[PDB]
Amino acid sequence: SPWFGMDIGGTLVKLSYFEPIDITAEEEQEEVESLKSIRKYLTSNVAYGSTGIRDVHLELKDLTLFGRRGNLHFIRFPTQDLPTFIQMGRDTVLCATGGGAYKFEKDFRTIGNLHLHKLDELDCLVKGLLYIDSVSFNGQAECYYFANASEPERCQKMPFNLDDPYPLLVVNIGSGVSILAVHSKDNYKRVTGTSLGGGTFLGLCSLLTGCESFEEALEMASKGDSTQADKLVRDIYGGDYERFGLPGWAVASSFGNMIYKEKRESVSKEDLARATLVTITNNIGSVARMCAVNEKINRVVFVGNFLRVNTLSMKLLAYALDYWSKGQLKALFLEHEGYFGAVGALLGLPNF
Amino acid sequence: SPWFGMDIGGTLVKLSYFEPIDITAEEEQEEVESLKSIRKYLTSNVAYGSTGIRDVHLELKDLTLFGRRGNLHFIRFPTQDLPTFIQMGRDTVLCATGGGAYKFEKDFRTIGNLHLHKLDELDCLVKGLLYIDSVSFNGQAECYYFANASEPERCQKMPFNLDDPYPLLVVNIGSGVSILAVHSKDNYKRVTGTSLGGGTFLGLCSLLTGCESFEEALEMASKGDSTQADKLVRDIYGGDYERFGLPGWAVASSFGNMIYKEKRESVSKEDLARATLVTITNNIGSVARMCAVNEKINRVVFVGNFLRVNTLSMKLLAYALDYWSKGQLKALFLEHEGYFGAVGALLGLPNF
Ligand SMILES: Nc1ncnc2c1ncn2[C@@H]1O[C@H](COP(=O)(O)OP(=O)(O)NP(=O)(O)O)[C@@H](O)[C@H]1O
Ligand SMILES: Nc1ncnc2c1ncn2[C@@H]1O[C@H](COP(=O)(O)OP(=O)(O)NP(=O)(O)O)[C@@H](O)[C@H]1O
Ligand SMILES: Nc1ncnc2c1ncn2[C@@H]1O[C@H](COP(=O)(O)OP(=O)(O)NP(=O)(O)O)[C@@H](O)[C@H]1O
Ligand SMILES: Nc1ncnc2c1ncn2[C@@H]1O[C@H](COP(=O)(O)OP(=O)(O)NP(=O)(O)O)[C@@H](O)[C@H]1O
Ligand SMILES: O=C(CO)Nc1ccc(CC(=O)N2CCN(c3ccc(Cl)nn3)CC2)cc1
Ligand SMILES: O=C(CO)Nc1ccc(CC(=O)N2CCN(c3ccc(Cl)nn3)CC2)cc1
Ligand SMILES: [Mg+2]
Ligand SMILES: [Mg+2]
Ligand SMILES: [Mg+2]
Ligand SMILES: [Mg+2]
Repeated sequence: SPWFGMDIGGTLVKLSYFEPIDITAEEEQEEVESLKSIRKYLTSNVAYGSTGIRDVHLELKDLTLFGRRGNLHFIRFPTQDLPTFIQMGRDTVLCATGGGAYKFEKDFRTIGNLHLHKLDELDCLVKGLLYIDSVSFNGQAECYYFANASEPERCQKMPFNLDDPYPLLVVNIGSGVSILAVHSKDNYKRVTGTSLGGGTFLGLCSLLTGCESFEEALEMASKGDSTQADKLVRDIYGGDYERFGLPGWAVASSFGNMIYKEKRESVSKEDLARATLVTITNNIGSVARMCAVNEKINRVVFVGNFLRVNTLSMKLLAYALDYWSKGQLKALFLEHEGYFGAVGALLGLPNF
Repeated sequence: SPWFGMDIGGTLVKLSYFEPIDITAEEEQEEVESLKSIRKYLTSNVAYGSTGIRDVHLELKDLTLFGRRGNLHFIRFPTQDLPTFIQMGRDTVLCATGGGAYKFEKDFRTIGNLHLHKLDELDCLVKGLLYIDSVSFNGQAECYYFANASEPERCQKMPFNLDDPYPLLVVNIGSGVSILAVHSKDNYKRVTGTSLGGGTFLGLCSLLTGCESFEEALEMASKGDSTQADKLVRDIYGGDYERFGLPGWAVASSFGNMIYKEKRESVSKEDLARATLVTITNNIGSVARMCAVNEKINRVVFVGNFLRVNTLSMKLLAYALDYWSKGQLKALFLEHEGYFGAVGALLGLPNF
């Protein structure tokens, strides 16, 4: 009876929950206590246990969905804590996607009579992205870009219209990265992927700096100087490599100055965090750029929770895509970037 | 008077030296002592100081070059030790390439009357590669591939003919990576590059494991299990991701299992070395694959010293390029992979 969409990823579980707000007096009297209890629990708390979080700022208010009016809520928790979620569930038609819909299928079925319907991770991403952009973010644009990304004194977030979204390159930066070429609502292909994704940032940062959370990793990176770890073009040439138009500030070898023992002994944890962020972000941007050129698509939208509270990586992607494509490609971002699969899963409910 | 070609890279200096073997009795009597001394020093030693090495197995014997017969020698030492080389030189027309031809221009000119001619790093690579393949490796093929790279019990190095080499994708894995599309002897373009190169392997390995040399890093990696650090598709799905044909053994997130503290505490240095090698190698293979598809080139040749004494990375590239391209791309390798720029520089001598 509760309407939920769940994307169980390699690192995070994302949950979309539709709260009806048009409940009649008869419906309110004839609702079972468990349904009332779950609605009150979800809507009266913003932290769930020790690791679940409701992203209240993303709530879609007064959405019409399946012929009812309600609020669409966005909730996340680590996949490592899915056993706690399932145990709480054992104290419903669940549309679930991501790899964990398969990996934990038998675990979900320990919840009596619960009906699990597995839906494809990338199908749900595409459907949820198109849907959220179509309904708007409470009347504001769901999509944005960074204007004048080449100039810091001018670089500013600006809304971007996706009313005719096709074709579109979707770069899903999760634990790993999948890249999709979307030609229509039902015509898309996974062009390629890269294993240098959000989990590489977090795993390498944890090994190199001892950080204990994604947010701590980003805080460290904001204070660091990646050029203390990276070997730049100017470190090899003494300047630009002019014949091929490579600026002296371009990174020639990520972590390449760490082959020298005395440099390893002077580099800070913050420098290493920033070099990890820069390395992973530039590699994703470069793969995206190559895929867009081969697919002949000039709109590249980045999603996934690697970019959550991560304006550094977003601006780097905006600048780098514009710079290296000589202005032919535009980096786009979405306000509900990590939740599209969960929404797409919820949208599959009528098919069951 | 001595004939040398020098490629001063971000990490290694490569030197090609042509030893004449057709010296007449008159020439031998009328040669200055310094020229005799340098020839004897170079040809009677295989280690030079504490860090220079002559790769004797690569010697081209009885080569005809500029109308003389001689032996072509291949010598390498760290760029960090170039001050020792220049000081020894102060105790000649030098064609020099790589970034260090520019960075250390003024240093070379401290050698009295020495004439430095700077040549382009990638021009020299192309010219040297085409030349060495044209003269053969003492009658054997300069180019090879790994036959049946998908099967370990069959996978074996085999010679490969490059007599009509065009078009060709050249992947130069140095400190960083440059990728060239070669359409003719004088028509090529730098398609792109990646900063995740040999210096990323060596720098990250040194930070993660404390290894003190490239060879130690490879020895560690040969003993490790990268899947202890990497998060695989099967770690996310419990198996294959069948809808997109992604095998369960494919890496979904490099270092992605290192987000868990207990896994960081159990992983070995050897596992981390191997994960670094696998991560860097697969990323280079993937970028090469995307560039070959966009350039419509099916022969991809890998050069640079990242692959020196590194059969692990070569076989991984051979397997991965064949697997992910569904057999449409072939990984090629060259016996003199790190020295092509130095040879191309030496070949510029007649122009001065
Ligand atoms: N093609 C079918 N026609 C009728 N009944 C079926 C069919 N396939 C399976 N069943 C039965 O109905 C049950 C539920 O089927 P189904 O609707 O496919 O849900 P599910 O497999 O649990 N989740 P999902 O496959 O991801 O949508 C199965 O456990 C079978 O006992
Ligand atoms: N609170 C957090 N905890 C962990 N990782 C976070 C957190 N916030 C942001 N991240 C980043 O978000 C990434 C996960 O993004 P996400 O899109 O949720 O992937 P996923 O769906 O769990 N993995 P996948 O199976 O590859 O699609 C992590 O790799 C981190 O870089
Ligand atoms: N176009 C020119 N015509 C005549 N003489 C020149 C010219 N350019 C420079 N010179 C002089 O000749 C010297 C050597 O010139 P050149 O042959 O270009 O060698 P280089 O600059 O030292 N090395 P490179 O430029 O990399 O080949 C310079 O230091 C000038 O004094
Ligand atoms: N003895 C060694 N010392 C250091 N690195 C080595 C050694 N042997 C192999 N390597 C590897 O070879 C890579 C350097 O390859 P090389 O083709 O010589 O680059 P480079 O020309 O010095 N750099 P670049 O300026 O980017 O072209 C290093 O990053 C290591 O991965
Ligand atoms: O994170 C999730 C959640 O489902 N999935 C997921 C994310 C990323 C991947 C990696 C991937 O797709 N690639 C990396 C390896 N690539 C190579 C390697 C060598 C060569 Cl030569 N060519 N290509 C093929 C493409 C896989 C799965
Ligand atoms: O090692 C030597 C010796 O000369 N040179 C050398 C080797 C490698 C490089 C790196 C490089 O070329 N690239 C990396 C950054 N790329 C991006 C980044 C973001 C985006 Cl969005 N697009 N592309 C452009 C291509 C540079 C120089
Ligand atoms: Mg995901
Ligand atoms: Mg079924
Ligand atoms: Mg080089
Ligand atoms: Mg000059």
